Amino acid sequence: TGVAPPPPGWTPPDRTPRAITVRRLIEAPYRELAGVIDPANLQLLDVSA
Amino acid sequence: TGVAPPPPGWTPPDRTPRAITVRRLIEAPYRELAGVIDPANLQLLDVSA
Amino acid sequence: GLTDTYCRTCTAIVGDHRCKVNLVPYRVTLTPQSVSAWVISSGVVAGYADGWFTGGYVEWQVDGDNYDRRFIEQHAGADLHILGGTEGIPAGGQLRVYPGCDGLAQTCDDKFSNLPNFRGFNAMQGKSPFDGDQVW
Amino acid sequence: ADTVPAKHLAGARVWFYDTFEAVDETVYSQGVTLQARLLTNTSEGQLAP
Amino acid sequence: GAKPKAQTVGWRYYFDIHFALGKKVDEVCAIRASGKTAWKGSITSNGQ
Amino acid sequence: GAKPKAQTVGWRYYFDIHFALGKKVDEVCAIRASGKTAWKGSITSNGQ
Repeated sequence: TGVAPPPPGWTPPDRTPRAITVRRLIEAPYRELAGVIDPANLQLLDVSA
Repeated sequence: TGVAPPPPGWTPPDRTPRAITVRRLIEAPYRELAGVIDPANLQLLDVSA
Repeated sequence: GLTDTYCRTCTAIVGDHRCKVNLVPYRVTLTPQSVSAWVISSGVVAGYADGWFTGGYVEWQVDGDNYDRRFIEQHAGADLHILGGTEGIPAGGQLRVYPGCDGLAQTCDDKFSNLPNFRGFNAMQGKSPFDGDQVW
Repeated sequence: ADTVPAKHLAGARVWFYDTFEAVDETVYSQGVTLQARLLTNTSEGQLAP
Repeated sequence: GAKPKAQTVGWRYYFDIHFALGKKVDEVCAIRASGKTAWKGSITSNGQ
Repeated sequence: GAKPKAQTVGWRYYFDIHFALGKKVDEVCAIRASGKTAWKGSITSNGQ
C-alpha cells in the first residue's frame, strides 16, 4: 500500500519520578521557633538546641 | 396560536452570598482559655492578656 | 397507550372523565348572525372576553338524536374561526357552543375552579435529580 | 462564670456560643481597638469584602 | 497553641424532594439504596 | 509540639486543553459547567 499509519496514539504522560536536582539544608533560626513554638515549651529550651 | 408556554425551566438555586445581618463580638473569659489552653502555657499568661 | 406526561399543562380534555367538569352550565345556544367561508360571526359571543371560546367546539343537530361537531381555532370579539371551514354549517340552524380550557392551573382555577382535579404538574420539579453532579 | 444577673428587656438576643464561636489565636493587649468583618462562604464562592 | 475547641470534619445535607412513582399504586413495600435495605414494611393508605 | 507552620489541605490543578467545536462557527455565547454559569458574553473574532 501507499498510505502509512502515523505514530500518535494515547501519548501517555511520563511521570517516572526523577531525583531532585536543586535542594539545600539549613538550620532554623530563633525567628521560626518563636513563631511556631508556644512560650511555655520555648522558655525551657536550652541554648544548645 | 392559543396555547402559551409557561415559565418554569430549571429554577436555578439563588446562592449569591449575602452579608451577615446578625452577629456580635465578645472577649473570651478565663473559662474557655482554661478549657482550651494547656496549663504550661496558661500559667505564663499575664493578667493583661 | 402511554397517555402520560410530566409537563406543566393540564394534559386533559376539558370535560373528559379526568377533568370531571360539567360543561352543561356553560352551554350557549344561539343563532349565528352571518356565516362566511371560514368565519362564523355572532353578536352574543361578543360580550365575552377575547379567547373565552378558544379550544371549544360547536355541536348542532343534523338528524334525529345525532349531532355533528366542529372546532374553534380562535375566538376574537364577535368572530369565531372554525377549524376546517364552515362548510356544512346551516345558516339558520340552532348551534350549541361550549368554552375551552387553556390547561394552565391559573386558567383552570379562576374560570372553572377545578384546581383539585388539576392533572398538571406546575412547580413540583422540572429537572431536579437526586443523582446529579452538584446540587449547588 | 464572671457575670451577675441584670434586667433584659424583651427582644434581647441569646447566643449559645459554646462550641459555635470563631476565635483569633493571636494575643492582643488590653485597650486596643479592632476592626473586623465577617464574610459568608457558600459553594458558589466567598462574599466580596 | 492547642487543639481547636471544635472541628468541622463534615457536613450533613438535608433536601426535600417531591417525586411520583407513576400512576395509581396499591402498596409500597421497601426502599433500597446502594445495596442496603433502608426501610422495609407496608403502607396501604396516605400517611407518614 | 504545636501547629505546623503551614498545612497542605488541597491542591490546585492546571491543564491546557485544545479542542474543536466542529466546523466554522459564528459566535460563542456562554459556557456552563455543573449547572453554574461560568462565563456569559459574546465574541465574533479570534481573540482572548
